[PDB]
Amino acid sequence: SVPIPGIKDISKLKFFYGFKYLWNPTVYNKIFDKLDLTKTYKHPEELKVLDLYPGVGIQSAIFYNKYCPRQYSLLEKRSSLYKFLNAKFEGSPLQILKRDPYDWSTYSNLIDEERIFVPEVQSSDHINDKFLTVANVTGEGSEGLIMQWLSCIGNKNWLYRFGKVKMLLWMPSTTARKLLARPGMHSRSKCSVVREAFTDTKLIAISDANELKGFDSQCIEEWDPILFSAAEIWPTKGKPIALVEMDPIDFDFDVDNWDYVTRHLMILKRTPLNTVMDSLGHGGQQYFNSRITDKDLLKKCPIDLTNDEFIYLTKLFMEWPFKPDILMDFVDMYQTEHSG
Amino acid sequence: INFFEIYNSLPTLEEKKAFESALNIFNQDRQKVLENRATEAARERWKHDFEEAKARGDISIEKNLNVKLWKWYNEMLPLVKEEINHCRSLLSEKLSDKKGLNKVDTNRLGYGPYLTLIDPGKMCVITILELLKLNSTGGVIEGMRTARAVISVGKAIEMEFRSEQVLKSESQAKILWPQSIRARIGSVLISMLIQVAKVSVQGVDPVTKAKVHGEAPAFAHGYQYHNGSKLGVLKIHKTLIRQLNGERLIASVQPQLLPMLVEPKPWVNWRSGGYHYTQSTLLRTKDSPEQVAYLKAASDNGDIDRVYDGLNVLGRTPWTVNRKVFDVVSQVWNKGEGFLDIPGAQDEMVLPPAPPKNSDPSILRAWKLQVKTIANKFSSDRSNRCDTNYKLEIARAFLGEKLYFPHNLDFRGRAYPLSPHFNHLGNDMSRGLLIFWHGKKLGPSGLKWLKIHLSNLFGFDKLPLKDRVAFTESHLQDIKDSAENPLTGDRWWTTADKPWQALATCFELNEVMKMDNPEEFISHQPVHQDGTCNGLQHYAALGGDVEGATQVNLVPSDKPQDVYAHVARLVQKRLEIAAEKGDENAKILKDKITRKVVKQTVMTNVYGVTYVGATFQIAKQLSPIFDDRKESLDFSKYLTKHVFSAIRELFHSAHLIQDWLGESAKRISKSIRLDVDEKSFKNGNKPDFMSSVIWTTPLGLPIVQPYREESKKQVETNLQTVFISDPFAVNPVNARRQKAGLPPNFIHSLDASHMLLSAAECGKQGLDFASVHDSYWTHASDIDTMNVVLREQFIKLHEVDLVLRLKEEFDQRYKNYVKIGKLKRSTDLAQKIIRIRKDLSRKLGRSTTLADEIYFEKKRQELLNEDITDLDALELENGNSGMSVLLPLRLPEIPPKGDFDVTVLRNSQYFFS
DNA sequence: CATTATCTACCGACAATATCAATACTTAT
DNA sequence: ATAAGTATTGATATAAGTAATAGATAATG
Ligand SMILES: O=c1ccn([C@@H]2O[C@H](CO[P@](=O)(S)OP(=O)(O)OP(=O)(O)O)[C@@H](O)[C@H]2O)c(=O)[nH]1
Ligand SMILES: [Mg+2]
Repeated sequence: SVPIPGIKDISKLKFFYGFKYLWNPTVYNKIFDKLDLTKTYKHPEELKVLDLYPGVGIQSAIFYNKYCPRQYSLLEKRSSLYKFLNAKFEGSPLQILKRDPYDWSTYSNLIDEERIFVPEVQSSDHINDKFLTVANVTGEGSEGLIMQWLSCIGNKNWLYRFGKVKMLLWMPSTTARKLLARPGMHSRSKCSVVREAFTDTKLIAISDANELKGFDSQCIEEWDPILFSAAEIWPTKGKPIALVEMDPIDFDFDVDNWDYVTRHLMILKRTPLNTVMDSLGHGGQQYFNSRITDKDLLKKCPIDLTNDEFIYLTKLFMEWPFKPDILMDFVDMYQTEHSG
Repeated sequence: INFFEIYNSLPTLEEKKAFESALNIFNQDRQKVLENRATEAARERWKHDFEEAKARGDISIEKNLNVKLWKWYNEMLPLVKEEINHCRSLLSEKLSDKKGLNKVDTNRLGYGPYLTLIDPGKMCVITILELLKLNSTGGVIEGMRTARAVISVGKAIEMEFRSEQVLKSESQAKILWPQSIRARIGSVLISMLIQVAKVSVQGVDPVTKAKVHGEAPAFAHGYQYHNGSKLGVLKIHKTLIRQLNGERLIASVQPQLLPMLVEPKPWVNWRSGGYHYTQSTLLRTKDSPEQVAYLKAASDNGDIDRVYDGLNVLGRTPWTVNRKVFDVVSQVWNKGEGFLDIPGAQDEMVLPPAPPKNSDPSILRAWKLQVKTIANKFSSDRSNRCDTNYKLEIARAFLGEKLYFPHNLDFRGRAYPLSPHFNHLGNDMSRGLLIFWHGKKLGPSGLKWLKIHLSNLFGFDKLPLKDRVAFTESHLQDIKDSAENPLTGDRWWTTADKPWQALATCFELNEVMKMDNPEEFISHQPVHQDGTCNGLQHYAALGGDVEGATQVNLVPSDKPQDVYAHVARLVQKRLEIAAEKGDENAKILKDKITRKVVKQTVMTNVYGVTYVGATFQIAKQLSPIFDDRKESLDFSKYLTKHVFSAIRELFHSAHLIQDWLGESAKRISKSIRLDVDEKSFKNGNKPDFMSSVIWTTPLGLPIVQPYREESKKQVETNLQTVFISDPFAVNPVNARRQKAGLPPNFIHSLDASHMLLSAAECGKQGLDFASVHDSYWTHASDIDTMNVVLREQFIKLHEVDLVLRLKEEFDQRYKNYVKIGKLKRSTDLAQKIIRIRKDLSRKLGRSTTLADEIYFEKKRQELLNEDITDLDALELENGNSGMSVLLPLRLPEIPPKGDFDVTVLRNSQYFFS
């Protein structure tokens, strides 16, 4: 019987470092019914959940009261929030750890060295049934962390060495609009192509009525996202938030060449492919004209391209005899001194 | 041919003067042709090489490189002449309404008038030369930044145009192109070159592993992401980079501003001096109208004449390339192995085994960082080898001829040559090559001083003069061995701190040892009076410290005391006890701390160095000896903490003067002028701050700190939209940089002033004098006279208290300012209250001061639409309640100047040695 | 009065762009 | 009597270990 903290307690915490959480139990019950987590993790009495950036710890209490997993690790390294978690969930079967989840080392130490949290690695054909990760990365400055966590899916390195672990991610509405843009929308950028290539992600709930104007209309109809007012998050200053369920999928491209090609095409994301393939090295336009056979594709500006066209273009790039060096794609900011 | 050897062969000085006059006139004509015909001569040289290569065969070699240059030029001239043709066909406008909305509307009608003014072949050759010269600059791996390239080419074409105009004006008997037009012109020309340049390349196809050869564009326009902020780049094919690390690069890309063979145009006005046709301003004013405006006012008033005297003495000193050292460096370069600094031939970098993807993210990040480190090291070595190649080619050009360097000043007043590539103020190799053209007999003092210089080079500048002479005497065998065969020997000169100058002086000493009477020998090698903590010397003199002056060799002593060594020892003792205590950080570093490591932190520390800077400075200094991670800064963090702890106690007068300067800079930066502005800018209640720190050099030169908040904007070009800043936009001052920069600029101004005074005096005595900011060079004979002059001029500079004169000058220049006042803390004087009112009548005459000031109060958002309103509002504050007040700027009170006769340095021989 | 976004001593030096949301402005119908 | 570009401008995203680093610290609400 985990005691859930309400608005009274979480009104007392003065510092939040910029993170906005949710406190209404009714919308959380609605969300956990919409997600229907009891379909994949059919035996929760064996599931182990790793909660990053839990903060106030209401989602955690409701999750535990509804599913009773075996191990629930809240990684919150912040003074007032850690104090809150140890004064409210003391002795409770929740596992409260004072560890920064931002640094990569935390996961290596926890799973590898100390073996406090040891989940079970499974194949890469079905979405993992014994490991669920939930995260609240809602700071307006801490958005690059989400990009790192998405990139880890491509390398299969950080927590995705246990297969396809499903993530329940709270994120700023601007990040959710970037990640969930469909080809040709205004907010389509390389973050969206990464999301499309590695993941299929659905909008489980949003914190605003006038935000649905940034997502694709057919996709907004397909997802059927839960809505709530801006009076539901407790620190009511920052922009609205959006919860996104993110499960990795299969992929068979070369992630390094795909990164290069996508990053250098999505710089000039509105010049037609007649003239944007020259930024990919020396002599790119002549070669990519001699190789690309479908001259309808040459008129799609690289914002119009789906991910399959990017995989095709990276296939042509890796077939290029005179392709440039992909590894020296940086600026020597460190010590290009230029003495003479 | 070789002028220097025959000139030295002459027995009598009058014959030398006749020889010098004849060479001077013939070199007048030679220099005159050199400036104008540099591009024509270079273009003729490579077209000739292309024709010569054609007969032999077509292989990818240096002659092929010249062939490529003549091919790019040959296939770029028609494009640019078609552009010019459409420019003249469209410059006859009819109606500016129905025009090509992109290609002519902003593009062609805008730069139209500027393309007609200069003939096309000049523009093509200039674009090729100026794009090759920018190879691997601005942070790009093997290319350039697009902004730097576009602006440099536009500026080179404009300056060549202005040279054409100067030549036409002397023969027959815009003013400053805006940044936007320069950008558009540069972008159009480099675009055409991008669209013509093609170089053959060889590649390996992936599926069949069968080599395939093809022609690809030599230049390419791309982008690169750093830190999220995209950057435009121009990449050059690696096949061309392989050929830029080649011996014949100087023929392709000619240096226009190289040391002139005639006497520099002696400085008579800020607008003229040194170079004949390329105008050179007396100030390297980076991006300021105010700096040039104040310099112009000074020059018109003419009160800086001493700066002209110093620059004219600095410039009229003749050098000559050392033939023997050139031979040794050429042998070492041709050998191909990595020498002391010449890194050595390298084909392509090798990276460690790539880590598997499934590895922890930190491991991949660490590998990526290592890849960045390896790439940086490779590009650094490649750049060093290329720079050395350029320097050796210029040295080869002048193997016999004597050369003069025209000096210029940065905005403080330190003298920097005008020739950027090759000058005596570069790294050690450049200094080794150069020797004084005029040779003077050593004499009794001269021989000993030459020996003391050789001891100085070997790192034994710490010990007294007698010990230096003893050290030189003890190693006579090493001197003869090193002199006889530079290589294939003991190579004693190599161990020295300064590797090349040491061999050159070894050659001089070997010649001296072969003479029965050393004094009759005539020497060329300049002796360096280096200065021990010169900034500290100036702080001690200004403050008037006695203990501080004693530490810094000001007061006469038998043994030289250098502050760096003393603090380094103190830090060493404390670190040793710390390592014994039990920390592991100190044990590794307990011994390595030496004078060199501490000196950088101590100098910067007096000057207001933020802790991050100290951490990096120490990391770089201690990286070679390999006592901690050269890449990492974590190990170095503690060391700087202790350095600061030991240092803080040491300094009192320097800290007082630096603090006063910082407080004065902050108050002056945050001040608002009454007179110029009678209108509120209406940006807000608080106007902008456009007043900058300004003081005058003791010589009379004006110094104006150009630390503004620059406003860049994206101007559109043919290639991209470049983020450049327009120099004419005056903007508010960056208070942070003013406060952090006043102390170093003041001390550097004083240092440069002392140099210019001593240079004028030495040139008056007839001694050639060359000075690298804080070390003065002269023949080993006249070194004694120079030693006397240095001290004397220091006296003539510090006889008057300079900080007080500076504060008085500040109070004069900034009396009628009104610093914005926040909520009150206390009161200082009793004229603040009269400032707000300005109701005292000003009848029958000037003293308008109240009239101009009262209207400014109306701009302080008064409580009115009236007259007695705001005055009543402020009565409460003095009587209590804080307001954002308008108080008169009041500069602080200068620190108490301790009693110490500066005139006691006249008898200290370790002051400069 | 409580809380935060810049830099990291100074000089020779030498720099983010593409896109689009919207504006004042000239055209003109 | 009656509207659509449009040169200028300003905001926003960009990659993604807080630029190769992390403690002050001037400066808003
Ligand atoms: O990083 C620096 C280095 C040097 N300088 C300034 O350049 C001048 C001399 O620079 P250096 O001669 S080499 O270093 P010194 O402090 O003179 O040590 P030394 O006594 O020669 O063994 C001197 O005015 C110094 O303040 C800086 O301002 N910043
Ligand atoms: Mg010195």
